[PDB]
Amino acid sequence: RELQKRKRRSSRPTIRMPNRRKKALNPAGNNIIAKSWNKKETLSQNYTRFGLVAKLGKATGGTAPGNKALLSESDAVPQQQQQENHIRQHDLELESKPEVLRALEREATRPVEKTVRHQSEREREWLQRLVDKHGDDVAAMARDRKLNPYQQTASDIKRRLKKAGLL
Amino acid sequence: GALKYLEELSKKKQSDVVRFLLRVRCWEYRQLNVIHRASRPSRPDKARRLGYKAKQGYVIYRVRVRRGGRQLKYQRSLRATAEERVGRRCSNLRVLNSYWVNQDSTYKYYEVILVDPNHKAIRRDPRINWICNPVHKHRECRGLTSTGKKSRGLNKGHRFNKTRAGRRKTWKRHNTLSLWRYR
Amino acid sequence: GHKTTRRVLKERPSRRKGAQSKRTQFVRSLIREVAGLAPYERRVIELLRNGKDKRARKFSKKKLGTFGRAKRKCEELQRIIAESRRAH
Amino acid sequence: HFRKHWQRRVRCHFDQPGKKVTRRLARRAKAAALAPRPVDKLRPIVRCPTVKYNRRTRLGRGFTLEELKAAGIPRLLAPTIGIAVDHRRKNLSEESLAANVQRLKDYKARLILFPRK
Amino acid sequence: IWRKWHVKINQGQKRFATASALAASAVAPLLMARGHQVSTVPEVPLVVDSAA
RNA sequence: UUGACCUCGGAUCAGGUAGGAGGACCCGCUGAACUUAAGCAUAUCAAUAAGCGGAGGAAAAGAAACCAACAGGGAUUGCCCUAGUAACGGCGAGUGAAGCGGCAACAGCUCAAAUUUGAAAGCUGGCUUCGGCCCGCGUUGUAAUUUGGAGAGGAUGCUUU
RNA sequence: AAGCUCCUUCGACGAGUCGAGUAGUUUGGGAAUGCUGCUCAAAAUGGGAGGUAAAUUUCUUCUAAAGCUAAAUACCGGCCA
RNA sequence: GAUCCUGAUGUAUUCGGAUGGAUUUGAGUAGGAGCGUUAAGCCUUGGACCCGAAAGAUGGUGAAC
Repeated sequence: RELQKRKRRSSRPTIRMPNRRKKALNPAGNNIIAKSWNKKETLSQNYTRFGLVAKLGKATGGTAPGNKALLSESDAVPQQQQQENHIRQHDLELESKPEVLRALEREATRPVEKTVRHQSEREREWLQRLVDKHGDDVAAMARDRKLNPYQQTASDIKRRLKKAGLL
Repeated sequence: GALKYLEELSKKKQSDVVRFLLRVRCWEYRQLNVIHRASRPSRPDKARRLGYKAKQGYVIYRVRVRRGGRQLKYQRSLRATAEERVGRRCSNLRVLNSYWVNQDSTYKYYEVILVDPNHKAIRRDPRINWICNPVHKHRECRGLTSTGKKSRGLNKGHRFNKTRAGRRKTWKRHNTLSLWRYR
Repeated sequence: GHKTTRRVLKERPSRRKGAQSKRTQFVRSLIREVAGLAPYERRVIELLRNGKDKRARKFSKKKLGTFGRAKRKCEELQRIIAESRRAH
Repeated sequence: HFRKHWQRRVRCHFDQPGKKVTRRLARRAKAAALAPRPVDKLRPIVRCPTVKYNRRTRLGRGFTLEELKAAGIPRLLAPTIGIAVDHRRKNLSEESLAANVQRLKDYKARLILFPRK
Repeated sequence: IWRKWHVKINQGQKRFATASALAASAVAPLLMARGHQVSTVPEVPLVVDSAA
């Protein structure tokens, strides 16, 4: 209070803070959602116009009309009707409408390149020297201690040869 | 390797070897200063399980605390008093932890593992540099060490109803008259 | 109450958080011989070597606080007596 | 029950609509950050513990590892694609397993997963 | 500040009052008794076409 | 005679750090009395005020040695009801929670107990032509791997940068 | 470098700490509600807490004594509006 | 609901209450009246219609008997 009285009688300027928020309230960029986001529409109306689900939980209040965003057995097995020990780990194998939805499907379904990993020069030289002495007997290459110092299994060396194209 | 054996030995403190070693050390510590720098932990298994590393920036400090009552009992633990006294001597360090090393008829001896937050070996390590943040200034004074966590009753359950989130915050929450707009 | 088909659950790795491990038993036995005995354990062992088991159990219970801890300590010291006689 | 100094501990709520505006703007900020994604994570259906509420069900914390494995969703991919995982919960019966597995395959049927790059 | 500033009204009574006000708005002597200059207004519930 | 190690010191040596302020809110320690019970001492006031120590933009708490008895739930925090209920009490004054249920917000992790042992693979400083060179710390343990609804090692074949 | 699968191979989990006795303090809370001081001082198919008259402590549910962490929460002070 | 006898078919063989009787009760039934809000009055607690002790406690400032 004494400080505020001091600044009122002081000639020192009042330092006005700009209204800089920590988090932006609208999506931005050159992606699909940014060019179709209405800044004067709420989250639910925007996701309704996109054709997407905004909240995956249980409804917590009433919604506006047209919300569309706030979502034999031989062995008695409950799971056998659910079917369509290792699964693919880094992705899923998933098998009229609004334009944003179709654009999202199109950009998610477009073909991509793979950037196939090559082999080092020394690995190719090792696999080459391994072929020059035994040819195709991958069991003999695994047995070889001199040319295969890391005692790798014949299956691994066969896989490396197949990747090198040296069969 | 050897730390498993030392943990099992530390679990027999009245056996002949451990009793002999505790008495000889107590004699030496009694004749040293109250708060003195320890070159290495006397109990390496205990210091290692509490987060001590043989790295530049880690310091042990042995401290003796007069034992007994304050029939008004001091609600502060003797181990908490030890960390506070060491934390004032080493005001540039952060108290990491502490552990019992010895006890006498009139004193209880504790070793306090401290960490230097300004050493570059500590500031670059993502496992310890949380202590470099200024919210960890003097953890021993705010009940934020192990003794502080025990004495504040910070446990889960019905037995710790009034203290598990802070006793005074719970009391202020229960003694607040909430008046809404539409009553 | 309600009827549901109970499942067989996966074995919990937190089960038996003590020790069924042989190495910890080895370390515990070795440390016991190296360290020696506590004075109260030596009094219990000198009562057990004289056949006064009742006094030993009462002394252990008095100095430990529980009848179960007393029983466990008396069995441990009797085992130590047995291996000491076997080595003798 | 005014024995203590309740004057110093009266909490009024004149900032109720302002806090509602703040909460809605926080949800808008979450939407801006996660632009095509929902702002919420998927949560399982669980039964209410006591006998009084045994008849009804509610939303849980996260899906069991057995439920994720049975639905065909790997454990490490699940938190990165909007599914919540709870390692404490157990199924204990073949009827909660089937329900949450059905929920997970229903979620999988309506998901647009984008490649990494 | 912990005076009662706001009043809780039942939503049924508020909807009753809103319907009564809507019904009163369709009566023209009530419009002039309130103080509205409607002497050139052709019909009291003044409906215009949406195309305008 | 000489050189290590260990321990304890000195230096106006080099690089740093702490103290004070503020303290509405927050985390601890310490701690009354008036008053009510138409007297008053248990009780209440109040685990409050005053006093002392320590932080931040929030703090604290926090990923169960939890709740529960269920067809089960599932870190912490806060709002609503639970509920003036249970419980305790010159059973008087009175004091007085919590689980469940609805909601807001949600996020999980790091170590110690292992032998890298076919190679301390780790790090602080000083000198720099800035590219790589020295001293030191450290084996009484610095990296990697692992953290018990786990994990390791081999084998195996796909999938990832 | 990494995830998963399989198994005639392994799987280490915190002690003057739990706990017993006792004196204070605190709580709605003698399974002392929690904490602290003194004396004694543990375990390993272990330990903690609950359920149950049900025939004996059957069963249920978690892992203490090491540590980090945003959000929702508070706000008579600071920069403003 | 519950209480007082008489004490059925039956009963796992130690459980049960059928018939007839009682000076029975109840904040019991015998065709629901409540919930929310507004206005006024009254009661209890908060400074409590306004002003008005001696005190007591906490933390400080000075002296000098």
